[PDB]
Amino acid sequence: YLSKVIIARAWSRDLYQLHQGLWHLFPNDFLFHVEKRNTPEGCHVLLQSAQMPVSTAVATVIKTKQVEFQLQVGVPLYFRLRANPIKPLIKEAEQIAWLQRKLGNAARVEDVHPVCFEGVLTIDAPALIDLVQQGIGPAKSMGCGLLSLAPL
Amino acid sequence: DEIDAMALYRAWQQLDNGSCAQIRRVSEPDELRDIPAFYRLVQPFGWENPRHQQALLRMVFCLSAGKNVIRHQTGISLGRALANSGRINERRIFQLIRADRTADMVQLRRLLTHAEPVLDWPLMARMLTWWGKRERQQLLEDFVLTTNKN
Amino acid sequence: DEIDAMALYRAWQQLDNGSCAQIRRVSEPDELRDIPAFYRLVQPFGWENPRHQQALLRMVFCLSAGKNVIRHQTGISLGRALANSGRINERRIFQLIRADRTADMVQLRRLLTHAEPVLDWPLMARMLTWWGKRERQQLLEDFVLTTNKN
Amino acid sequence: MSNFINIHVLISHSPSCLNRDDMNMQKDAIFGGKRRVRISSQSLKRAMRKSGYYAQNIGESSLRTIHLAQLRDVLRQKLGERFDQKIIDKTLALLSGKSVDEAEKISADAVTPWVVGEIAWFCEQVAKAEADNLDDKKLLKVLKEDIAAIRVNLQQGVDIALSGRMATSGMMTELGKVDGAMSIAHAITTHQVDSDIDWFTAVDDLQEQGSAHLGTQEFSSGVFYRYANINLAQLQENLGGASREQALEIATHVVHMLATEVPGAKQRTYAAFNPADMVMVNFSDMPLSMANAFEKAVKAKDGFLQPSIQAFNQYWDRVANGYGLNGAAAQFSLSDVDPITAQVKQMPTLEQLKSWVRNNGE
Amino acid sequence: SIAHAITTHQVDSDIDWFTAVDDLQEQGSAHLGTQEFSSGVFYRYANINLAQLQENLGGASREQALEIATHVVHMLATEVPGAKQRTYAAFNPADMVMVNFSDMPLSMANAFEKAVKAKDGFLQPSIQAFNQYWDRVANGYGLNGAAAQFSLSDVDPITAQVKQMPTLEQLKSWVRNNG
DNA sequence: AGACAGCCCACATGGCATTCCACTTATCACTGG
RNA sequence: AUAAACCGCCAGUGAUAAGUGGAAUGCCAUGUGGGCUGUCGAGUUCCCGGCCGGG
Repeated sequence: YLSKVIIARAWSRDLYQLHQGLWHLFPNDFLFHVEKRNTPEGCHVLLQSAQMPVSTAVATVIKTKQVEFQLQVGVPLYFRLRANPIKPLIKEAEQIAWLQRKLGNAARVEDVHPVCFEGVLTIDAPALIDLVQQGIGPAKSMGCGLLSLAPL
Repeated sequence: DEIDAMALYRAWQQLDNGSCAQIRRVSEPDELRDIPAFYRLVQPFGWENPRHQQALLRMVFCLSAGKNVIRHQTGISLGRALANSGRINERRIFQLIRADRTADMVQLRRLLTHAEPVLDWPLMARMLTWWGKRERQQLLEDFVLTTNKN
Repeated sequence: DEIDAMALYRAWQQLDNGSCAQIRRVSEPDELRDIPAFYRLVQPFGWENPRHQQALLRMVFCLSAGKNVIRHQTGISLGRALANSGRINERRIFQLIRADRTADMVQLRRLLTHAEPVLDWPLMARMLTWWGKRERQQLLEDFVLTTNKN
Repeated sequence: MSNFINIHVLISHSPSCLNRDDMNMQKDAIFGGKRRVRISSQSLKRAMRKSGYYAQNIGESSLRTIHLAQLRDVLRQKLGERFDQKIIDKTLALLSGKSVDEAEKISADAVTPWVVGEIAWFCEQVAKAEADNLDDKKLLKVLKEDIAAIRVNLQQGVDIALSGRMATSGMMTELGKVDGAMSIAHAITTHQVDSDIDWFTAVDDLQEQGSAHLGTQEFSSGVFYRYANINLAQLQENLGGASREQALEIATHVVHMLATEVPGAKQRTYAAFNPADMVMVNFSDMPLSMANAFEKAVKAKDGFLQPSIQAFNQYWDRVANGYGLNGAAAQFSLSDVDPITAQVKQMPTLEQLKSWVRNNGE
Repeated sequence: SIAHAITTHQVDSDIDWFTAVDDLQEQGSAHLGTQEFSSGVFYRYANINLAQLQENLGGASREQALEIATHVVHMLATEVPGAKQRTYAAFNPADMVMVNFSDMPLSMANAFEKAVKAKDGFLQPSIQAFNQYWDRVANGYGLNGAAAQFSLSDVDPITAQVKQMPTLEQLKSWVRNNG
């Protein structure tokens, strides 16, 4: 389920506060990506989750579009994969290569730049759907590993 | 080390319309402290002597009754001149005495405005610096005995 | 549990150019809350306790006039030193007194920049923490008086 | 039918400084809990008086002086053609109550408004009395009998009939002292304002190593609510028994200025030549000011103007329905924010609103 | 009378961070700095009182005044302050210039009190705001004065009580001949 | 991690009201050493 | 163990009734904040599975 959450200021200052505050939405495994930080209402956040988040008094939820994945190999999609490369990879080549390791296995990249990775990739469909569910790389509970697809 | 009452009197007479007016607007005596022209007027006359300024405040405030209600000539008591006006009723004076501190200076100024009195200024200045239960009492006594002479 | 003003002064003096300058950049005093170097500087001095921080803010903002415009020596008041400069005109000091809250801190800092003043820092500091009710009046008094001796 | 005409104006100025105090600071004012920028009633009034619109449509403004020497010199020219000098001098002396001897400087009690036409008429009377060997006091008694005759001279100078005269010393003390037909309020901003400070430089073409002057100036943009009241019977009286149509004429001219006129300072450097975005006019039995609509200082949404007009309409709705007012009302606005209470008739152009006031709310 | 120019829209200023690189130290910078800067769509306004101008020149003719006035229009459309132009180079020409004769001076600044929101940039909606508001003021306050407008991009047309100048030089000529 | 300018400069003028007004009455104890 | 010792100045009581501080009033004219400037350099650290991978 795709949610649009805002975390209050006193409860989003630190990153562990972000993880705990977004953990507390589930009284019933997830991935989160930060759109904007330090607005007066706190953190503006796009949230991918297994379950449907319940609005806390620190983490308000604005909407929840559930998704079901319809992917076709060959189809071109924009993508923003916010992720974090390490072994910390400072070189540009190394970052792009890293991307095209995971995604190279699933779906070829046709363009990209940088870490928030913005670009265009082309698509195996089940392998990729699987990969999106899984997340990509380190710090999956620190804001990284969330890939969002967008059609052209 | 007292305050040269006459020099101060003349100093107030010599003020520019801007300042005579600037000080006259004042409602309570302490607001004088917000006026720069005040500090300028008073400072030679021993302001900046802490133990002097309360007195200085009162003197200036009474002059500040304006424009020239206080007119100078054994000496003439304030009580005496207030009676010699004939405008002021005994009850009002009693009230001057019965009122607490700041109020009493305010009320007095109102009286001065109404009476337009002919005193002996430096005397009134002395009485005004030492202002105290005794001084008040004397104001009463002079007033009644004078108002009774008449 | 007061703020050790001289300790703060020396701490400000001891800052690395990066932080001293980083704080110097601030336009208004509240923007001090966005700089980490502020938090670091204030941190020993008790910014942790609310109603310590407004004072600390004003004190630092006045230091941030930079680079060393505030030079420390009965004590010497801010009003006094502003007059001792002789660069500053009365009308500006008036605008400072009359000024609304944040603006008043700003214009003050501007004055400090202009005067390169020789004060007694902790005195002015204290004056700054309680700023200002009497303090405004008090600084006016000091300025006019010092300016008139001259 | 209704005696009071209320004029409500919402006008937004760009960054400017339209009223300074002794410290050349803007004129602050607090309402109901927040600072508002203020333009003084006096500035407004004099702006309208001294205005070209006035000169074109009302006539001559009054002559306000405390200096009788200059006055007697002026009156000596104009009425010097119309009357004997000895007579003029004496007329000024009676009205003034001050002695008009040739001396360089002669001063009245206080600054006073004068109308030359008025003085002319008084000169006629003094001429009649002096020739008839009438005593001054007797003359005063006779002139007391018909006040209106003295007030029609007001029609020549209207600002006096609008905002009034005070007298302390002369024959004027007895006959020519006038209550203002129009009561006006200092205009204030609908919203909170923290004043900006502009930091200026004067650059000296002859020194290279610096500026010749450094300074600061207060300034603000603001949405202002102007309010004004015209008492109609009073205006008719102050003009010497003029009709409701003459009154309403003056009322509309005032509306026009109230919507159109901006004080002169420091317009040459800030140029806030802004027109009113909202003008609303209502007839009533008892005067009403909508300032309370902004006691809650309006918070900006799409600017200050729109939510201010909104606030105005909403309050007027509450007041009009609460106190059951059923007076003629019309509103002209530049923005598309419509009024809630019918009947507030909507005027597309100011001229239509003005014609509506002339026809007495139709 | 001239007004401080204001941006039609809200502006959050960017901050540029300087480094001064010292050829004699190889490791660090010799200086670090900051500078506020923004891009912006600005509204300039100015009014010329003609009678006053004629007076101030000692009884100069209306045509001399208009001459000076055209000169002003040109500069107002053309001149940008010099700082810090050598490092930021905002040598931009005006995209919209409008001149109107009237009985009472009028500022269109109110067209932008509602801070203009970017649509396809700020310029286009700024001109939109201006024109619609001009229409409203002109019809509401019933002014019928000589008005001409020159722009690089209308969207936007004002109802045509404004003569449209394809070039500024023509606008200038229109003012010189008094409408 | 390291580093974070400097100089120079800060206005003058003139103006601050008047008129008139300021209570009166009833009433102020007795007892004991 | 002191002109000392013992040793009450006590009791009762409204200060009350009436009252506009008021009329007039631009704070105003003048003013560039301005000249100089690569963000480079760089791989830093909490537990479990054979550099790689999960909180």
